[PDB]
Amino acid sequence: EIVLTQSPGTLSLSPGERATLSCRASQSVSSSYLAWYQQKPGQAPRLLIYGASSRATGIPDRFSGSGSGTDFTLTISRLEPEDFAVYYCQHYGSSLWTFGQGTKLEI
Amino acid sequence: QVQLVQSGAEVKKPGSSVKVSCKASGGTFSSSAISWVRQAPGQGLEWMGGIIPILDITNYAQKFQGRVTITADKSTSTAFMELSSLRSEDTAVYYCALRNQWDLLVYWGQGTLVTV
Amino acid sequence: DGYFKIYSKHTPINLVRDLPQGFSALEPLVDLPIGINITRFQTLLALHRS
Amino acid sequence: NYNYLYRLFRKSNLKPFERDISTEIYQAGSTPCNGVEGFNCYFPLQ
Amino acid sequence: IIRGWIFGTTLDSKTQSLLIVNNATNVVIKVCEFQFCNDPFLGVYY
Ligand SMILES: *[C@@H]1O[C@H](CO)[C@@H](O)[C@H](O)[C@H]1NC(C)=O
Ligand SMILES: *[C@@H]1O[C@H](CO)[C@@H](O)[C@H](O)[C@H]1NC(C)=O
Repeated sequence: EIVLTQSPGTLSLSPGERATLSCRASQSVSSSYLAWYQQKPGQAPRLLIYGASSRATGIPDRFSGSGSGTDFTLTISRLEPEDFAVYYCQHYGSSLWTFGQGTKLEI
Repeated sequence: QVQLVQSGAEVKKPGSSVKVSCKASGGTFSSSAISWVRQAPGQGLEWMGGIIPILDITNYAQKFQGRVTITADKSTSTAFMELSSLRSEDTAVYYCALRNQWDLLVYWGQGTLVTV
Repeated sequence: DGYFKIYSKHTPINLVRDLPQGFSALEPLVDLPIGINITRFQTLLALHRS
Repeated sequence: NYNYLYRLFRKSNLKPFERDISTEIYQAGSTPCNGVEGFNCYFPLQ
Repeated sequence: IIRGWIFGTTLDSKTQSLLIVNNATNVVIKVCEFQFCNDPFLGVYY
């Protein structure tokens, strides 16, 4: 299978700062099937980025991203307190799904 | 347009099965695919398996190969997942998610907590 | 196409039981601009109520 | 102006020059609809 | 005795139907969302 690994596993950042979260695939993947999600405890995962780009409807627009092959990144242009969250990348291979690593962001 | 509607929370005894119901609102039950994802407390998400209601095809995660049966009711636009031989290890929130062909978005239900 | 087309004929008879044999063509009576489906119908008859 | 409506849901296509001004709630699946706009129930007009 | 006809579908106020009746005074044609009796009739007193 194709395993996604994100980094850093945990991180402490201040509001007002730029932040990035990486997602590396063990095998190359189509950018068109990659997505990023945000999660708060007790909530269903929220989609932010799909197709390794393409900001999701209703998104804050502070989020953007890009990538290809085995290397993808989620960028937050400025962190707001509401952006401190668990974030993960997933691959929707449609016959295979890959999940794991929440790069947990705290103040 | 697309809305996923799930059944409520349940409490089980060891050895029993849980059948989670997911209704596809907005249409396109057919010509789309439905998957089930589990989240044990304190954990991230994991894939359990899924079905393509139109092609009558099921597919399972190796971790969940066996125990769980996934079906789909075309007439009521409803997908089901029944996980047998439950243990306290299976306490989790069970989520329904789907994608239409022609689209890129993955639509999600609410997640239902099942304890054992 | 939404029109209720009626053709008819009124002729004298002197009969009992079944329909008389013979030939007669009905003439257009009315062509009504109604716009409805009308799958079923019912015949309305009067009663000789005392 | 919200006083103008069109039919969004219908069971079968309309025949030429027929009108259908029924407002019965449309059932979009096998589950019987009781006039309540639930999962497969819609007001037919938009 | 035979006065007329009802042409319709449901015949219960939900859809329109065509009522054509020789009412022994006039001939009345109406198209309405009529609700019909389970035994429609007319009558005459002597
Ligand atoms: C007429 O009524 C029948 C039910 O007997 C229904 O199936 C059909 O679609 C209706 N047609 C129109 C134009 O309303
Ligand atoms: C029905 O008959 C009555 C007399 O019994 C008459 O006054 C009435 O006008 C008729 N109905 C219509 C619509 O003309």
